[PDB]
Amino acid sequence: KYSGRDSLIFLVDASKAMFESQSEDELTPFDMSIQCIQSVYISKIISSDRDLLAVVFYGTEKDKNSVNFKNIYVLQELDNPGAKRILELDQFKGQQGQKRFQDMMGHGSDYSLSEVLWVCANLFSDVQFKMSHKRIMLFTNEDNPHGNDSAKASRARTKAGDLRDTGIFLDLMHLKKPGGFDISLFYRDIISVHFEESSKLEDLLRKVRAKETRKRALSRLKLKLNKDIVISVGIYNLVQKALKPPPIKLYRETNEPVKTKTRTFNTSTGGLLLPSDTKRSQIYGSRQIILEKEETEELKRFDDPGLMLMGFKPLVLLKKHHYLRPSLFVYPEESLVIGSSTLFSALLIKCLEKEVAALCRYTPRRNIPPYFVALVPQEEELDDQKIQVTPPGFQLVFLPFADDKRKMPFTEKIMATPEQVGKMKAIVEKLRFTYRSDSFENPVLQQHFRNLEALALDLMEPEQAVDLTLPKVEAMNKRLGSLVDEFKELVYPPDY
Amino acid sequence: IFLEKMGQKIAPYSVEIKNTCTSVYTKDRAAKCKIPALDLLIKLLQTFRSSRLMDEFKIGELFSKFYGELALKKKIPDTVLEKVYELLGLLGEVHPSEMINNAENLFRAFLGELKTQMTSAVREPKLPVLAGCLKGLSSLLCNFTKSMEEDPQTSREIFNFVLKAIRPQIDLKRYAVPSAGLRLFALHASQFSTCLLDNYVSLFEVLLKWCAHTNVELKKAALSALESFLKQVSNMVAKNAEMHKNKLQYFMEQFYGIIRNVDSNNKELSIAIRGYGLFAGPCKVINAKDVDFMYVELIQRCKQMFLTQTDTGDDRVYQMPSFLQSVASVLLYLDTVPEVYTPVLEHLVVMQIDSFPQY
Amino acid sequence: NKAAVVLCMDVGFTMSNSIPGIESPFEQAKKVITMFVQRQVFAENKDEIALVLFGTDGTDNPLSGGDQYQNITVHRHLMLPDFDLLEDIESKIQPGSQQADFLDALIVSMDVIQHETIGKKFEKRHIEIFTDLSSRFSKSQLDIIIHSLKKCDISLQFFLPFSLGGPFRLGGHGPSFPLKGITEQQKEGLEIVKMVMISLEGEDGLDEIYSFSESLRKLCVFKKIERHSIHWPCRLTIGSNLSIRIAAYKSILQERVKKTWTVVDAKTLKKEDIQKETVYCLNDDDETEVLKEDIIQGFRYGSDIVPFSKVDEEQMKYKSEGKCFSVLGFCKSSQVQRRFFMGNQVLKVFAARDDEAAAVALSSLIHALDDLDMVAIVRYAYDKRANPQVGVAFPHIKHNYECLVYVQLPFMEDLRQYMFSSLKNSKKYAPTEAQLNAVDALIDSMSLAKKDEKTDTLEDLFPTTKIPNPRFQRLFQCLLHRALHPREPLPPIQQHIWNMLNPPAEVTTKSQIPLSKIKTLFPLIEAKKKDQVTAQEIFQDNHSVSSLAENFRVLVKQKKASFE
DNA sequence: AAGCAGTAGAGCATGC
DNA sequence: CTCTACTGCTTCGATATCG
DNA sequence: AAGCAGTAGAG
DNA sequence: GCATGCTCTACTGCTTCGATATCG
Ligand SMILES: O=P(O)(O)O[C@H]1[C@H](OP(=O)(O)O)[C@H](OP(=O)(O)O)[C@H](OP(=O)(O)O)[C@@H](OP(=O)(O)O)[C@H]1OP(=O)(O)O
Repeated sequence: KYSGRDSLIFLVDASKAMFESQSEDELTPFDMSIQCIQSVYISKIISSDRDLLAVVFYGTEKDKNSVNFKNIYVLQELDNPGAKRILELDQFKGQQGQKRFQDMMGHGSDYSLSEVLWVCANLFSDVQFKMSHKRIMLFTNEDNPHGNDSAKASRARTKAGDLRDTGIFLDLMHLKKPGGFDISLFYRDIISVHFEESSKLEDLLRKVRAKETRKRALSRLKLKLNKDIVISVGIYNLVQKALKPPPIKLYRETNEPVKTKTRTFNTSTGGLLLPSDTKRSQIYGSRQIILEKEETEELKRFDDPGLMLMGFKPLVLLKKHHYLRPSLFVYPEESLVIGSSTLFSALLIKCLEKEVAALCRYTPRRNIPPYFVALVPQEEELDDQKIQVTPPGFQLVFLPFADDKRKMPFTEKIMATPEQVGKMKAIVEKLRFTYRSDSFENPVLQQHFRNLEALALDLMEPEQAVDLTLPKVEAMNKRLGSLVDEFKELVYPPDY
Repeated sequence: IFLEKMGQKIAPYSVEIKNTCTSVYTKDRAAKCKIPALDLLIKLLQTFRSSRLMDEFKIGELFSKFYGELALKKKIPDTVLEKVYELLGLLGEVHPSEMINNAENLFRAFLGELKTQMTSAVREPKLPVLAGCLKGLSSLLCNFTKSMEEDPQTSREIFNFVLKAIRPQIDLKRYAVPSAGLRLFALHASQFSTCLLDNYVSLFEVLLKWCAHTNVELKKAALSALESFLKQVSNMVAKNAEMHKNKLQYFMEQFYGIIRNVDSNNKELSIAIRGYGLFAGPCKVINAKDVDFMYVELIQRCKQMFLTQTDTGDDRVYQMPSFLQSVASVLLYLDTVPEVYTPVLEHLVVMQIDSFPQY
Repeated sequence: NKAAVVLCMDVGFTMSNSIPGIESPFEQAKKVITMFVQRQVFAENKDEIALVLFGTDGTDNPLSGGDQYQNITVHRHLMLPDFDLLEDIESKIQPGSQQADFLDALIVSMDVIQHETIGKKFEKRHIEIFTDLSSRFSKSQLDIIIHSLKKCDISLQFFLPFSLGGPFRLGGHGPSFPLKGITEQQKEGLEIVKMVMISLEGEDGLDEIYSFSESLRKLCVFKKIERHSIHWPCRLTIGSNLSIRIAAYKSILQERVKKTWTVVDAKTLKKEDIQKETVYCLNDDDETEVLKEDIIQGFRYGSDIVPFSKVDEEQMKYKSEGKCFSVLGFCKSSQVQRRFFMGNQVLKVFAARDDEAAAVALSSLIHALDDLDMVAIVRYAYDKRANPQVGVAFPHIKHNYECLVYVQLPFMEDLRQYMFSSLKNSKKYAPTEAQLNAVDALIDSMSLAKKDEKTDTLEDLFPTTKIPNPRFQRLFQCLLHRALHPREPLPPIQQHIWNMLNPPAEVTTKSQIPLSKIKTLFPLIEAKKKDQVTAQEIFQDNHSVSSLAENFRVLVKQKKASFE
């Protein structure tokens, strides 16, 4: 659905064989799984903090589940990520965290994979919210568990069928296992070629820390043709200028919110003043125009909300430098009117022939003055692994008014000699790269995320995000090898 | 529900219940908790209304506590604001002595919100807040009357909002705004009266259309508002009949038009008969000979309906109270009773006494 | 910085008599002049506006010697326009039954600049003339009017009722002139103003003669009156060493209302008696007031609010280290798609206004990017407090100017994935070939760009980037309407607002056939309700008892219908 | 100011 | 008297606030 | 915060 | 003029976004 959260259970095989790693200048698989789980917590605490996470330890002596089963320790329930839930997981880090872990958890115990999948199913059952995906990440290094037995093996395959009936899909994060990881002994039929470490733990250690919003529609309008031919659209947005979250005023001695209340009162008698006994004014030198709070919202209303089509236009008149507002994306909604998708698709694949674009008056909300907007059609681009990059529909391009443009002063046209143009073409060909779409990253926002992480987890000092929007002065210099001095000598006079 | 079950036996515990209600309103966040706190508070003030506990309820402090909320109304949602306006009016109904020097502020707040909710071409009206303001204004107009002789501006504004509230809208569900308008009209039609004479045809047609509705509660409220309308209009005509003859003629010809018709359906016939007997004072001052023809043909009608035409065994006896009240009203303005119809009248009222447990 | 306008208005005899099927031309002059002056009064400008009429039955000008310079009353002088002129344009302007000279209106307006502005220091000097070209002029000041204003640097703009080339609503980009909307004296005066303007300037005075309709939907009345936007100076640095000194000007920026709506109180009408406070309570039982120094700001981190003070906020934060317009690379065109443009503004980056070397360097860069079909990627920061950002600087070669146009580009955080269902690979949404033919007919019937009789020129009907914002042309008229008649409610919208916001009739009335075709071809069933109904539509609905065969004989004897 | 999931009770049909 | 500061003020981006 | 342009300290 | 469910409408909570007022 839409309000459905994403749930995830981290299942770590803290039994016996992740605590004596064979290199000692490398990192034990228990520490690898703990660093991975902690990076997912730090990523999801500001990426999508409405999701639910849990970590369960099996192969451990002491137990803390609800059924009081043998050798299953549930460290945390399914709940939203927090600072204390990362500080509790901090204790089992490094070569010392093993020793901190042994004295209060357990180790090397017998277990049953059926009962650990049972405890994970009970964790998913006890959730009162609605869940979109339910997943179990299995951190294990031994393939073929319960190798001495087959009743345990068949019961485990049965309880995995029980899990996959209800919609829970587990995946294994296999660890090293010197001697390969044979994925076919036990873990090809339980889950939805010898190996080394993985291809998922390493890019799961890459903390992304970028907020992700679900697909809401932002407007559900009716696209009218004259007064009669109305079809229903939704006006989505695909670029939106991520902001930092706003601060919350706290009480300094308690660190609790403080419930701001603003009131208007007159300084004559100090009496509480309602919204009915004020007006709105503007003073122009000596005249005072006095409207009301209702009448100031009447000045703006022109049309009804929706899109009024006003003909069609070739794209050659839609100038690229005519930009004032980030574009939106329209898409037919075939539930407020029937056949909306058919009329949209006919209009789409018929404006896709020529370079024509629908022109509209866009009224998003009620008492909002109209804007002229250009519905440029677009096809879809996809691949054979069904990754689509452009969805089909129109791109709603806002066009400026006469007073949104501004004029420039007079500037002389001082053209260049073709020697200068040809020696600047070499300069621009030397520095060429590929702009993907999402190679760059907001440094102010990233540093805010880093500072908040380091102040809530009270680590040692704020990590600095390595800047990326900055230019590389030495690399650009050595790329442009000994060229810019002769270019500025050839185009610039020998002075200054 | 426990305060409904046990009534004034809650009296040693009521002040702590009031402090708990006020605390839950000011500290809890959900509308689902602020609404029953105000429901319990309103029911508490209605229960321990006439008592000595109304000094222990600091009613004047409760007015400041809930009048500050209208100023910091920073989305108090809708159905909390309904209860807040109803509570503010009920503070003027019960214990009005600690509410004398802030009744005018409260009238200003009620009329400002009613104006914002009905006279706004910017947005859809919030019907909970409309029902709440009309409830609170109907409670404040007890003990703080705003009549058409003392100050006619406030009474004309209140009548205009009531007349907008009770107007029929085709394709209407949610009959809380028309019910609150009709109940304020049924209680206080006496207070706006000069506003009531000149809008008389429209008010009669609206109140007569609302009485044939499907809802029990809206129809009951409309019947009460209609009898209050007819009572006030006849009392206004009976003081000055040298310029209200046309109104008297319209009302009499309307009552006769309902009476002659066989589309009675017993509610319309009962209100025709009741108003027909109600307009007898004005007929006594306008003709002096007409209240004698009334009660002759009204007794002939009572006789033919349920006395000797033995048409019993049907839905015939369920308008006998209305006929009896009408004869009782016409008989007051009649000097020199004929004495030919007196045994018929006596037999009619003892037949009413006989047919008492059938109701 | 300032200017000065003097406004010649036609109050002639034939100026206000003809109302055949259109609006009266003198009142159209009133509409355009009220659109000109209400913007200048409501924008709080420092400009001089003098009203001068011609065709008037009085006269008072500096040199009215003889029959020349007659029938002309300068109504006010170079002075800041108050609301008096605003109300006098509709009240104390009456039409005239008097045909006066029109070329002499220019030469009487050519005195006020050298008389009233005798010691003040101006920058722009403009004469606006609303004429009719219908009176026998005086062709004696021919080279006088032409050498004089070129000697003392005066700008001029003319206005006919009809420019050079579906009922006349007021002009909705349709018929700018009717079947007979010109007299022979109009033709003679039109010819003399065309030749006097081309002989005045050369090739560019022809673009300053606008009809009333087309100027009512355009900003030509402020074209030679708007000021110059300020410069952003920096240095375009392509490497650590190369530095091109640049100036950037905001090309497109969405202009919004600058004057607020001050909250005054009712029944006193003063902003000063009322004062708001924003106290901070606590969430205890009786909410205790706390001061503004017991409050620290805090941020949400998961399921808890962590304290983050403001001095620590300024200490640990990003540091922009000043303004910059560096270059990160030059990718190419068509990697930067148009749908990823991000900011609120458009920058146009020129060189220095004074540097021949920086101009030839910037021109070589622009021409290199134009030749390679490549664009640039920059890191623009405004100053030390602005956030840094990336964007695209693409070439914009012209024949009149040349510059780099910079539009901001998204970050990774600013992108939404949002998969959508396919429409060309759908099954039950594939249109029929007849329905495809029908929408092809509708598209071809509703074009708005018609190639004239020329080679490849595509001048388009209904251009929606030249129309002014209707928001201000409603706000100014309602502010006028309550500064002049302060009791009546808000008026309806003006008709020319809808006329400039609608498409013309030659595309409206043509396409009635395919609209009526697809109305029957595509079945559309809507199943909703209750959309946009206000409280002013819900709760406004108005908009002797003894007499209560021979009776039939009465009915026959007095008055009745058909018998029997 | 609007989308979007979730619910509670208002208003009404129905009962032979 | 002929050259550099103070105020103005004008702007603009980021921030907070509200429907 | 940031900057250019009218009027006042400088021997 | 009563009793019992059933449908579905209208409201709330949460969350995003955009317009407006304000501050370094
Ligand atoms: O002749 P138009 O179709 O009305 O447009 C022209 C011109 O178009 P061309 O490039 O074909 O000559 C410019 O259009 P853009 O550069 O905006 O795309 C425009 O420039 P500005 O709007 O930036 O001012 C302006 O020409 P100019 O710059 O000389 O004013 C304008 O002519 P108008 O000013 O008469 O509208």
